[PDB]
Amino acid sequence: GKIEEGKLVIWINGDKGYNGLAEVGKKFEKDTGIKVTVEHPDKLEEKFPQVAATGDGPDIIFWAHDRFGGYAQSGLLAEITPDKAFQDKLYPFTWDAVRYNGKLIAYPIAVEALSLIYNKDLLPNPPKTWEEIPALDKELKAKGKSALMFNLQEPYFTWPLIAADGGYAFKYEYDIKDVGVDNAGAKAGLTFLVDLIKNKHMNADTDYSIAEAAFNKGETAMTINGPWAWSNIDTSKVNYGVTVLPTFKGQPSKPFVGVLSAGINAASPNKELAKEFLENYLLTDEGLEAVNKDKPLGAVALKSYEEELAKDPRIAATMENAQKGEIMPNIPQMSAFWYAVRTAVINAASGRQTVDEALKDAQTGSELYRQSLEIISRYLREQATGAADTAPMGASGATSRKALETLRRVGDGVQRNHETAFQGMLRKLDIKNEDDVKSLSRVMIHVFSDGVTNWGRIVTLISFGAFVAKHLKTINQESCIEPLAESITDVLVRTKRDWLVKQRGWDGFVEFFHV
Ligand SMILES: COc1nn(C)cc1C(=O)N[S@@]1(=O)=NC(=O)c2ccc3c(c2)N(C[C@@H]2CCO[C@H]2[C@](CN2CCN4CCOC[C@@H]4C2)(OC)/C(F)=C/C[C@H](C)C1)C[C@@]1(CCCc2cc(Cl)ccc21)CO3
Ligand SMILES: OC[C@H]1O[C@H](O[C@H]2[C@H](O)[C@@H](O)[C@@H](O)O[C@@H]2CO)[C@H](O)[C@@H](O)[C@@H]1O
Ligand SMILES: [Cl-]
Ligand SMILES: [Cl-]
Repeated sequence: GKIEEGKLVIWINGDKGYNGLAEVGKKFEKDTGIKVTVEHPDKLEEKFPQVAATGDGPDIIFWAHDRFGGYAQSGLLAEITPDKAFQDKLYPFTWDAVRYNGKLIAYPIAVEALSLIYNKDLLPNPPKTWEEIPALDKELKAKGKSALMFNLQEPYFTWPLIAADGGYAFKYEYDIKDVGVDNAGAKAGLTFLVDLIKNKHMNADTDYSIAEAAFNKGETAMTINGPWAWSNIDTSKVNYGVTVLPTFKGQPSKPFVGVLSAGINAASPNKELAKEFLENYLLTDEGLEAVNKDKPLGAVALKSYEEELAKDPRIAATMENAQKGEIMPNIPQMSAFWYAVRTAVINAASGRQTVDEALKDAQTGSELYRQSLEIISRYLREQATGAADTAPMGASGATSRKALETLRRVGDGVQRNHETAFQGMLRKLDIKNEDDVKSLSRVMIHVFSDGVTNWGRIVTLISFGAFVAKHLKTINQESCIEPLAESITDVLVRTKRDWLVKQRGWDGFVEFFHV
């Protein structure tokens, strides 16, 4: 498609102050004559990369900063270049959340962290620990109430508990190879949650709407939610407090902290209008107030307005929880991490998998991109140069090593046996440079991904990749090999994610072709 020139289309999630944002849109229109349309489509964070890839979608996309590195890596976002005067009006750490490969890829809006929200008329003093919640629920059940209800369908809400005793996404000291999804800490956290469900203190089917309705109707004493939820609680007239999340095994719950951010679509012909809107209408005291009055933003990036908002105890509590938590990475692998952990929590909560089974799969899913890249990059580069990479494999190194040696055996068999067809494709594709390499993804998707899924055809995908890498070296295009490896890996892990996790990833590969 093609984005329409001379207006702005904005996407923002359905839990945010989109009516307030439209009010800012109307102010923009009054000055400029430019119509601003605000939409809140379902699953917009999944829809955006799909539609933006074809040159379509909104001019401006709002989401937490974690999704934006993936969008930027895919070429879907315009670089943001505000002047010093504007940059200095927002907190430096908020700009850090929207920096990717040394470039700003969005405007930061507000800092979001989950807090414990409690009904003061049911629980005058909230529990300091997760461990006391079962007993509290038993006490409340005798009054026809429950202790706690929160969204169990999105791992964002369960993550603070998983991370408490030592669960982590990607180690920070980031070591992207070091994933902490199936360690003792993560298992302890998720087992506690599953035990709450087993003991009928929570229901595995509880989602955002169910938890919100139960808290706002006075049926449950506590919920876990962000600043955006406070408006509906205000309307309900529940006498509520916002406080520090309970501890688990004596340690703070560690929410993953988000920075609501606004990115500009790389395909937009309205980039100057978008910049003007965001800098001089939205990111002002009046603009943010308009949004905040609809649904609270949390701790805003704009220093001048945050000085007012920081006096609110609910914002103090938000920032207390934020400081105990961690700012989310914006690495492209966050989407896969979230999908992996989402499935794990849901499956463990429903009883479809045990906690061990669930987190094992989540670990495999979260490691999949980087492990696949290590194997594929190494094979392509050693095939092209004739010499192996001496660098340590790192995390899950036996698997990588054994997958690579398996690939050497089976892949060299494919290349030899199918040399003529490989030569025919190589010449027909006519790959000369980094631009021609960029075009191969669509062809790989059409030929590899649409065909039957098995380890044989995965070996062909990679082996032809090695054949191309050899050619690139020969023609003094050795710099194209790593981009090629990244492209093959993306195609493999994106299109065959679910199948790969079912095989136990590269351990399945090694087993399948064992001599
Ligand atoms: C017991 O059985 C086996 N054990 N083991 C170990 C393997 C098999 C086995 O049977 N495997 S197999 O089923 N595999 C495929 O079909 C297959 C799988 C993945 C592929 C892939 C194919 N692709 C086309 C191939 C390349 C050579 O000619 C292709 C061919 C033959 N076709 C026939 C149709 N014609 C139409 C006109 O243009 C030429 C084209 C050539 O694909 C069917 C082929 F030879 C496959 C041989 C495999 C061994 C069969 C390469 C692609 C698309 C091109 C771009 C591109 C770029 C990179 Cl970097 C990387 C990859 C690619 C995607 O990856
Ligand atoms: O549940 C995984 C999900 O978590 C975060 O999404 C949050 C978002 O940051 C909040 O603004 C609010 O909308 O709640 C969401 C959870 O439903 C991540 O930002 C997101 O990428 C991830 O998929
Ligand atoms: Cl128009
Ligand atoms: Cl899949």
